Amino acid sequence: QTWEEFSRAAEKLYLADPMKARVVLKYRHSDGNLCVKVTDDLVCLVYKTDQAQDVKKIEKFHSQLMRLMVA
Amino acid sequence: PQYQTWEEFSRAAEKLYLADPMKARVVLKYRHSDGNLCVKVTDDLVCLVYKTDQAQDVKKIEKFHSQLMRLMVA
Amino acid sequence: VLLESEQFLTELTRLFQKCRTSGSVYITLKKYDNKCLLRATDGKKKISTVVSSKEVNKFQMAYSNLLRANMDGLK
Amino acid sequence: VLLESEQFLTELTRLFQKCRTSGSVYITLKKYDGNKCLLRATDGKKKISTVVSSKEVNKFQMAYSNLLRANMDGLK
RNA sequence: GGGCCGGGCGCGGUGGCGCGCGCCUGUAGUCCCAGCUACUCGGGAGGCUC
Repeated sequence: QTWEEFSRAAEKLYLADPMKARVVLKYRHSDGNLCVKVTDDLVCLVYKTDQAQDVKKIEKFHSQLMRLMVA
Repeated sequence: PQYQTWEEFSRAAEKLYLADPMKARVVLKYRHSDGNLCVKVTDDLVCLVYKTDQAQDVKKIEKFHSQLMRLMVA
Repeated sequence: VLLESEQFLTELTRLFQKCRTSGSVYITLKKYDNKCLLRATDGKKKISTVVSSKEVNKFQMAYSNLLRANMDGLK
Repeated sequence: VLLESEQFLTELTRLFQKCRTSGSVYITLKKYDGNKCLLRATDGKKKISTVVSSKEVNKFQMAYSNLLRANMDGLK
């Protein structure tokens, strides 16, 4: 669904051109909410969460994307 | 005319001074016993007026003065 | 007749002090002719001075303090 | 500022600790060349970044992963 | 010797500049200090480029 779908689209952008896209990650402890975004300055794909169970997957999606950049 | 907000009157006044930095003059009248201030800027043909009794304004004015006093001296 | 910048500020402080009980202070500002003339009166007594670029600094802060502390009656 | 593998982690821990009351902690990841990736962190005032290569990704990711998980416990 | 080392909105500060707070958002590519004293003009150290 939303998250499972989202990642797909993102990993689609990373592959389309892994040299023009980047991935932001905004943690706002106070208001209490996380926010992942993968853009190519021609495609704003963003995902926000506030629930706690969502950190783990967001962090993994981050750690991974990094590995494809260093592979 | 008189104005209901310092915002308007400010530029209104500043602009007016600008269009003739020689005839224009600004006067201020404070009456402690009545608890009100009153700024007016004239051209001796045109006249702007601001009246207040809110302390929140004395600074806005002391500033305005300090502002006009800058143009007159540059 | 003009007063020295400093003196001006003292007479002015005094005008305000005399007009507290019941009276009014008038202060007017106009381009002198670069300088700018500054005058103030309570109706009868009249004080004036000229402030230049040479003196705007010491004067503005002083003048600024004078206006702020002496206009208290408001809401 | 560009730091060395370690340094970056300690500065980063701070960014979270220096924002627990307010503000947002940013982090952007990126494929870099002119194999390596560019890692940046900012609280809006202080900036910091590092360059992670395939040679250390395992060792770095070990600590980086604990760091993100521990400092981000504050959501719903 | 000259240009550049981030941009945006809101509030605050000062006559003004530097400046403070909040939020948003970039690059391969910023740090430090409070100062300037009528002034669209504070000071030091790095890096890039004509």
